[PDB]
Amino acid sequence: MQPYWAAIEADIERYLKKSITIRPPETVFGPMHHLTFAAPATAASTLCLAACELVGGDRSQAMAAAAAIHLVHAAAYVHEHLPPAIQHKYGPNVELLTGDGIVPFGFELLAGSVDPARTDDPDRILRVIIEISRAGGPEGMISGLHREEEIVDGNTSLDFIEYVCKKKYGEMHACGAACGAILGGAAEEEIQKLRNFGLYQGTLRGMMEMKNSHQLIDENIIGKLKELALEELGGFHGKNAELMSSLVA
Amino acid sequence: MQPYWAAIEADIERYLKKSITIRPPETVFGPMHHLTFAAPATAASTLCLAACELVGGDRSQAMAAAAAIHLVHAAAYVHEHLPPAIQHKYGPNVELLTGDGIVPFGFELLAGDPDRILRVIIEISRAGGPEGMISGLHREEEIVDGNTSLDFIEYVCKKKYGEMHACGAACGAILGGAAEEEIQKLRNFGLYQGTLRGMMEMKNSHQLIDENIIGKLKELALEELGGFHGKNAELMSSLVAE
Amino acid sequence: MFDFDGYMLRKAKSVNKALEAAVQMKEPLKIHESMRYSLLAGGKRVRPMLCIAACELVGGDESTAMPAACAVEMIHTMSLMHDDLPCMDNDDLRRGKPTNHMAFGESVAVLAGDALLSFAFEHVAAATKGAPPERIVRVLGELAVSIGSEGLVAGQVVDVCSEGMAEVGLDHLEFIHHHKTAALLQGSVVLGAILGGGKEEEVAKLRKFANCIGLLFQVVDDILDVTKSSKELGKTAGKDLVADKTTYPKLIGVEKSKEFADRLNREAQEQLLHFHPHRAAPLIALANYIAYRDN
Amino acid sequence: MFDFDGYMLRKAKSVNKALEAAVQMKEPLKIHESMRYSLLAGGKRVRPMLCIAACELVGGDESTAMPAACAVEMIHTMSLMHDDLPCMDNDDLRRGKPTNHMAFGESVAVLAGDALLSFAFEHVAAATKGAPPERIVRVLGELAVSIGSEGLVAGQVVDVCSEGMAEVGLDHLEFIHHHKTAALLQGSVVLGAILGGGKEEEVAKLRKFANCIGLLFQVVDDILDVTKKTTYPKLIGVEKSKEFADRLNREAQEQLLHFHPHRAAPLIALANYIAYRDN
Ligand SMILES: C=C(C)CCOP(=O)(O)OP(=O)(O)O
Ligand SMILES: CC(C)=CCSP(=O)(O)OP(=O)(O)O
Ligand SMILES: CC(C)=CCSP(=O)(O)OP(=O)(O)O
Ligand SMILES: [Mg+2]
Ligand SMILES: [Mg+2]
Ligand SMILES: [Mg+2]
Ligand SMILES: [Mg+2]
Repeated sequence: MQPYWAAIEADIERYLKKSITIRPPETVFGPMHHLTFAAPATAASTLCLAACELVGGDRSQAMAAAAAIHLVHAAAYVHEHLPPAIQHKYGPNVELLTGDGIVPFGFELLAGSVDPARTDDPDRILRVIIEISRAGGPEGMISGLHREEEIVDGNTSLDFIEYVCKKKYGEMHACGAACGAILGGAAEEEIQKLRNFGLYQGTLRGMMEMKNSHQLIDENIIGKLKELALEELGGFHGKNAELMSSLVA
Repeated sequence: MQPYWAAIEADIERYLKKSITIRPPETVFGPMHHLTFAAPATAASTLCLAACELVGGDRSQAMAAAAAIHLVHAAAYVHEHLPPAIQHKYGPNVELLTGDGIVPFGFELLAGDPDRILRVIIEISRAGGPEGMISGLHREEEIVDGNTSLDFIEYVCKKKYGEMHACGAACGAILGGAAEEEIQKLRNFGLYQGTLRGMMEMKNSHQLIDENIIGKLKELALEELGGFHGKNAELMSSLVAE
Repeated sequence: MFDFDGYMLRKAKSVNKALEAAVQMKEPLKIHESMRYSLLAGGKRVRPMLCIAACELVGGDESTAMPAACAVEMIHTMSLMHDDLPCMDNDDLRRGKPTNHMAFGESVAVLAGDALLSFAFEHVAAATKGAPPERIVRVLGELAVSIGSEGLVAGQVVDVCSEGMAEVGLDHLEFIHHHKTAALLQGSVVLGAILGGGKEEEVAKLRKFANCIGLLFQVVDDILDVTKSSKELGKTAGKDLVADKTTYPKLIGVEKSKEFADRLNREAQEQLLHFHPHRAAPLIALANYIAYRDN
Repeated sequence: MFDFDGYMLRKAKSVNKALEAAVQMKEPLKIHESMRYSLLAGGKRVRPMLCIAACELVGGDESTAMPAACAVEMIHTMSLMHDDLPCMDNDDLRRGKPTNHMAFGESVAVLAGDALLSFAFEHVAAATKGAPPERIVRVLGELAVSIGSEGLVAGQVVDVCSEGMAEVGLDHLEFIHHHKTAALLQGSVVLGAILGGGKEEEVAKLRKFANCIGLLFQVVDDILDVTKKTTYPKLIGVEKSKEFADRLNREAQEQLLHFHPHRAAPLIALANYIAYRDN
């Protein structure tokens, strides 16, 4: 619960720091390092490691994906935050470019994590690069960031807002869980279930990020989503098999 | 146009007349009859009969589907013209309701072998639904005469005409008993041919549609027709060529 | 003893869950948001419930009837969306909220309505399980016939054109209500009985049944339009008091209309004697509810 | 070779056909419309051609390298869509026509660009046929290396932070040109070369070829500007810049010596072209 989920985030951050070394030219790696760890963590990364271990995989098998996922998320975060709305350590131009350096670095980490002594690595990695690129592409995350700008604080329906959160956060979390199951060696039914769970978990999650502003927070939407989420976990019976149900608290 | 297509278009008219006869109450069947033929002829309807004839089957097997496709088109047409942008023969409420009655009649003709009819109802219903022709009607309300790109306009045409044509070709290949690989080829042919027809007619509006867009859709269509042969294959090709 | 409220509560709950899962938000967002705004607004769900009850009455099970049940509730909803439009009745309240067109525009409202009708056919066709293709095709046909020019629509068009006749006979007012309200309730009951495996004789009895409650439903809708306030009904009430529409509370009065609703009910229930009272209890309760509801 | 212009024309055409098919108009319409606006604006397509050329050079066929070919053009496209943004170079035009954010707005242009960047990986990864998985993954890695913090982006970032610093030495100028131009040409040749089945030794020669002609391009543009800040002429003179160009061109071509002459010809043709342009 508290300790397990925290150790996951700490492992993900420890992998990132080891991977992104501030070295010359600091004008490039300084902002790349700063912006990667200034973005809030995304449960999508966490879910990736959790799902890999849930199916019998070793945590190290999904670390590169978990990291790729946080990086796509961070780039997205930086880009939605410019305009000069507030004070930023790095100027708008270096933030945008760095967002463009963070995404490919995610793929580099993944391609570079193929162990040639492991014969099942290429196929599983190729498939995950496809998942992450789709989830953070024009039919996923990007769809949500775009539609989000149509939301008028107190004059937008709940149906539309949930759609924005399914695209903005749900697609990514579904990705996270599925990639975790794939890298863990899970069979298709397992992967599908975990994907679906992730989809609802992420949508619910995003729904809470929305609360703050458009306070119209309906407990029914929260019940329909958590309910659907849990109705997907029918097969995995245990703690981790029923722990996932902890964020939904 | 061409007499082969005018001939097939006319067999469909005869069947629609044969099926929709004015009778009491006439305040219902008059508008139904009138509005069915007030809608322009759609090639989505004749493609069905053709695609079916191109794969060994006889058009008499795809007639009901061809008719349904037309009626689905009629209803959409009626609806995209409620106001009196002009002087209609019937009031906005009778037109509105007649469209609502046209579509079910298309399904009624089909319901009246059953594994393919089921598959066709799914095709037509999906093509006339929120994710097909209606997405096109909806997005079209946005096209500003000289402020809208060709990319956006081609899209609306793909949704408004393309999907119904792709669907016509598909239902025809399905009804003639063609194989999956063939249905897809024909479905794609319809898709492009229909998008093409939409561009021709959208040309009348703002004349900025270069022959490059037209050649692309043309080329994409015939490429899909590769693999087919015979008289009927060239007749099918004259739908985009000529 | 049969608890009708607990029955209607779980069946409505089950139908609203399938409706919500059947019509999801997706591009084009406005079309879908408008489809959902009216569909999940909050109707009594009499039609799908009748569909499911008829299915379970002949041996079938809810899951086979659910897609069809949602389909009649979709077409029912779109027929109301269009009915409220400025060129039809121009109403401003429906299912407790502003009418669709007031919230999305006449264009989207019209479109969303059309999408519901179309999708109803897709859904039943592609999602129904526990019935062979022939059954499905057949059901789709009854659905078609009940809402088209020999069904719902005919009733609604003869209703807007017969909005002038001040000499309407009980045969012109009969035609109106049977087509614009009975035909869909007939389709709802029939759809479920066929998908339930029912035999021709049973289906025929039930059709005759739906007929009586179908006319009963309308007769009662006209009384509610003359005795209840718009807030209460959740929709715009009263415009049948002025407009020269063909209603029962006019050509015979409200009290004689009530009386009539009473005969209609008894007749419907007398059709149900075809079945064992134990299995007929749900449809018997739905028939009363249709009779004594307050909205 | 013969008709080098006709060869380039055929490659761009075939590539323009694959790009159009890969990035279709779809919901959300403004994001796809924006992607297509800058991706299909037509151009020379030297990057896709370098990828294809490199594939057939080592024995592969165009078909196999096509998705990767479109990928590098996608990348090139979004790097330009972003370079024009208000916070960057803030330009209203590019190739005589309005920049992406001028017709779609800043927000959409930023996001359209991001879409092209991630779709490039999705497309190479899921559409490449005729190659084992470890081969396509290896190529995704190479693409990622050539466009990130040690490739394109670095060039773009070091350029952005060096515009108020008038005094800049040769080493600094070569860093920017290498990363901002060569890095993506190198990635293009190495994706083709590896998808075509080439050997490590063949891939390594090609990597040198790309680096030589990418730099060659920047030195020649500096020579023509003066024979029509910091430039090769201002640092070492036109005389030297030209010596350097000829040396860059010779070394590039020396790399193609042990390849079949016929397959190598288009590439050799491309080096001379860049080397002897008149504009
Ligand atoms: C009287 C007719 C034909 C329609 C209104 O019916 P309903 O009363 O069934 O309305 P809802 O419950 O669905 O809201
Ligand atoms: C019968 C159909 C399709 C719609 C309603 S007829 P009506 O206007 O009498 O009913 P409403 O008051 O609008 O509910
Ligand atoms: C070549 C790359 C990566 C970016 C644009 S370079 P630039 O802004 O110096 O010049 P242009 O706008 O390409 O004319
Ligand atoms: Mg009304
Ligand atoms: Mg009423
Ligand atoms: Mg620049
Ligand atoms: Mg520039």
